[PDB]
Amino acid sequence: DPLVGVFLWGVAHSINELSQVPPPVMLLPDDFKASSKIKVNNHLFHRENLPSHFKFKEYCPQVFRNLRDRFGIDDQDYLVSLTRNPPSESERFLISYDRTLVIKEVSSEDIADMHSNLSNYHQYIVKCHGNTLLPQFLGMYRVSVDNEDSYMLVMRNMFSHRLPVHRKYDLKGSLVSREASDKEKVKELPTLKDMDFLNKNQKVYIGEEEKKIFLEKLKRDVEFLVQLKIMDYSLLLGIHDIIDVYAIRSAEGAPQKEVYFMGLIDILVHPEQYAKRFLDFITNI
Amino acid sequence: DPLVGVFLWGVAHSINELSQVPPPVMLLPDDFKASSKIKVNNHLFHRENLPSHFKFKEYCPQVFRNLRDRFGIDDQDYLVSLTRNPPSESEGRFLISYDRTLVIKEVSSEDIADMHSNLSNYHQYIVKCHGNTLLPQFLGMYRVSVDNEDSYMLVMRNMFSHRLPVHRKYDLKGSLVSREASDKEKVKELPTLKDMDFLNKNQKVYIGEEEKKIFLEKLKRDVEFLVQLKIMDYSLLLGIHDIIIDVYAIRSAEGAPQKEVYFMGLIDILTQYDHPEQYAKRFLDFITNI
Ligand SMILES: Cc1cc2c(Nc3ccc(S(C)(=O)=O)cc3)ncnc2s1
Ligand SMILES: Cc1cc2c(Nc3ccc(S(C)(=O)=O)cc3)ncnc2s1
Repeated sequence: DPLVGVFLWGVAHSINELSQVPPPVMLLPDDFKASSKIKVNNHLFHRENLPSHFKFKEYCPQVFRNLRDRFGIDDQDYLVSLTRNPPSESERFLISYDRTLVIKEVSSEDIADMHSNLSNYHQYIVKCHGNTLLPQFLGMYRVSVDNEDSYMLVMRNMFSHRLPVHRKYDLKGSLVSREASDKEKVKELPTLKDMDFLNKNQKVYIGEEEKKIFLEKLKRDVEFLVQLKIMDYSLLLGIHDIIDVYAIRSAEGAPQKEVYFMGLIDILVHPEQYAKRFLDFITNI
Repeated sequence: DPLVGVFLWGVAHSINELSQVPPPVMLLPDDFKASSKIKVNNHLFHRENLPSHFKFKEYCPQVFRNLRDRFGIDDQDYLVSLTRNPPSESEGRFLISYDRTLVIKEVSSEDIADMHSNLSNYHQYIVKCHGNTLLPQFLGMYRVSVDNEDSYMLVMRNMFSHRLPVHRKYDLKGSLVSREASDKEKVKELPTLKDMDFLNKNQKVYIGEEEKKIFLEKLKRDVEFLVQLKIMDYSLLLGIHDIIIDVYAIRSAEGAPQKEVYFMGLIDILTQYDHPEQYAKRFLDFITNI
């Protein structure tokens, strides 16, 4: 795919360009308004695994470099995860070969919304020291191949780098409890919803100590989302039946040995009401 | 200087891009029509050691990569020579690599257009003589772009020494009209002296018949090649190191009254018709008489 090639080329280019820039002791407000653009035009030269004409744009390289550092990701390991071996594809979504990272395509409007809140997000990551249930935004890019702009967003993978997820839920806490379609339920790993969760009498057995840490994190993250006037997010719930930042192991007493994976996902009826109902639903899980 | 920074950035970029491309078993005619262009536009980023806006163009990367190989220069050593340490600035726009193995000369857009028409003829010639020539060794051709100027840069193997300092310098043409270095020129540390200066100083090159035969055979072919391309107005660069690898160096003969190392190459080979046979014969009559 031309896009993945340009994307991998671009990540290698931007990290190498960053390798020359010393990291600043502080991010200035203009670093949130910053971008790096490269336009390649090869005439009769490279026609192999990479197109002759393309553009690549990295948004706020200083901001995302610092966010990576806060999330404990070295710039070199980030590059290796993304480029040493090709990423695998899902249904537009990719996972790094090592399963540590995830690359999601987003729209131009999603990028515009992400810019308005990038400073508020950075300030929040500083305050909670990278310890959050929110997506860890690691890179934001625009790849251009044959009059087609694709906006790519790199995030830490919420699911395991080794353990396979056996059951998947998208929890919202909506008053009208949504259900996965007939078409969805025939897949190997369907994304089940609230009504599916309730109908299956599913419970998460993690123990009061881990639950307290989880609920405190969630409450702040959701309060932060409400302050940004954000709604329609979900709790991604992954269950593994018997390096992982979002993983919580089954309590010693649990009737089933499981590893749960939980994070906030569609963060791009008013916000206050969304949150209370959201938090009421996953507190009862 | 923004230009040197963009140039060094670009050389590092193009060599790394070349490091991914397997070298072809043969150069196709399109490789002589080829180029690599990169346009950078950084907004509210960098601002230290490099410009926010710039363009870099490498002409015929496959042709110049192969020419380097023929001249026995590995792509990695070429990159190190040019970028590990900054090049020193001489006079024109002319730079020398830190290690003194390479030389970078600014040229004009017309010079580049002339160089393209003859790049295939030059490559064919280098193949025939196995990189053993008195001509400049063209290693890279680039166009560096900044806010108010487009600069065409040409990398060549340095004709002078990488260790030994040149004590006397000549630009020999064999011109019917007397060529002499000006008053202003002669007050410099290393003036470029000309034909009349050479003759007035009763200058001689003491090399020995064996080395002279190799030199004159090389020169005759190179000049025949230049004439075939309708080229004239070239010069023989003569460098003399007075005694207390260099490709163009020839040491003094055992019999010589002075121990010296001479450095000789063909240099202003970009001029054409707008007569070459007459130029060549007049020129060769002059340099054989040394
Ligand atoms: C199964 C998995 C999904 C997933 C995921 N999804 C996701 C994150 C953020 C957003 S956004 C840009 O709208 O905030 C949207 C989707 N992110 C990390 N790991 C995993 S694993
Ligand atoms: C003192 C020195 C000059 C010099 C030199 N000059 C030069 C070569 C080629 C041309 S061109 C593009 O018109 O062919 C013009 C000038 N080239 C290599 N080493 C040295 S050392």
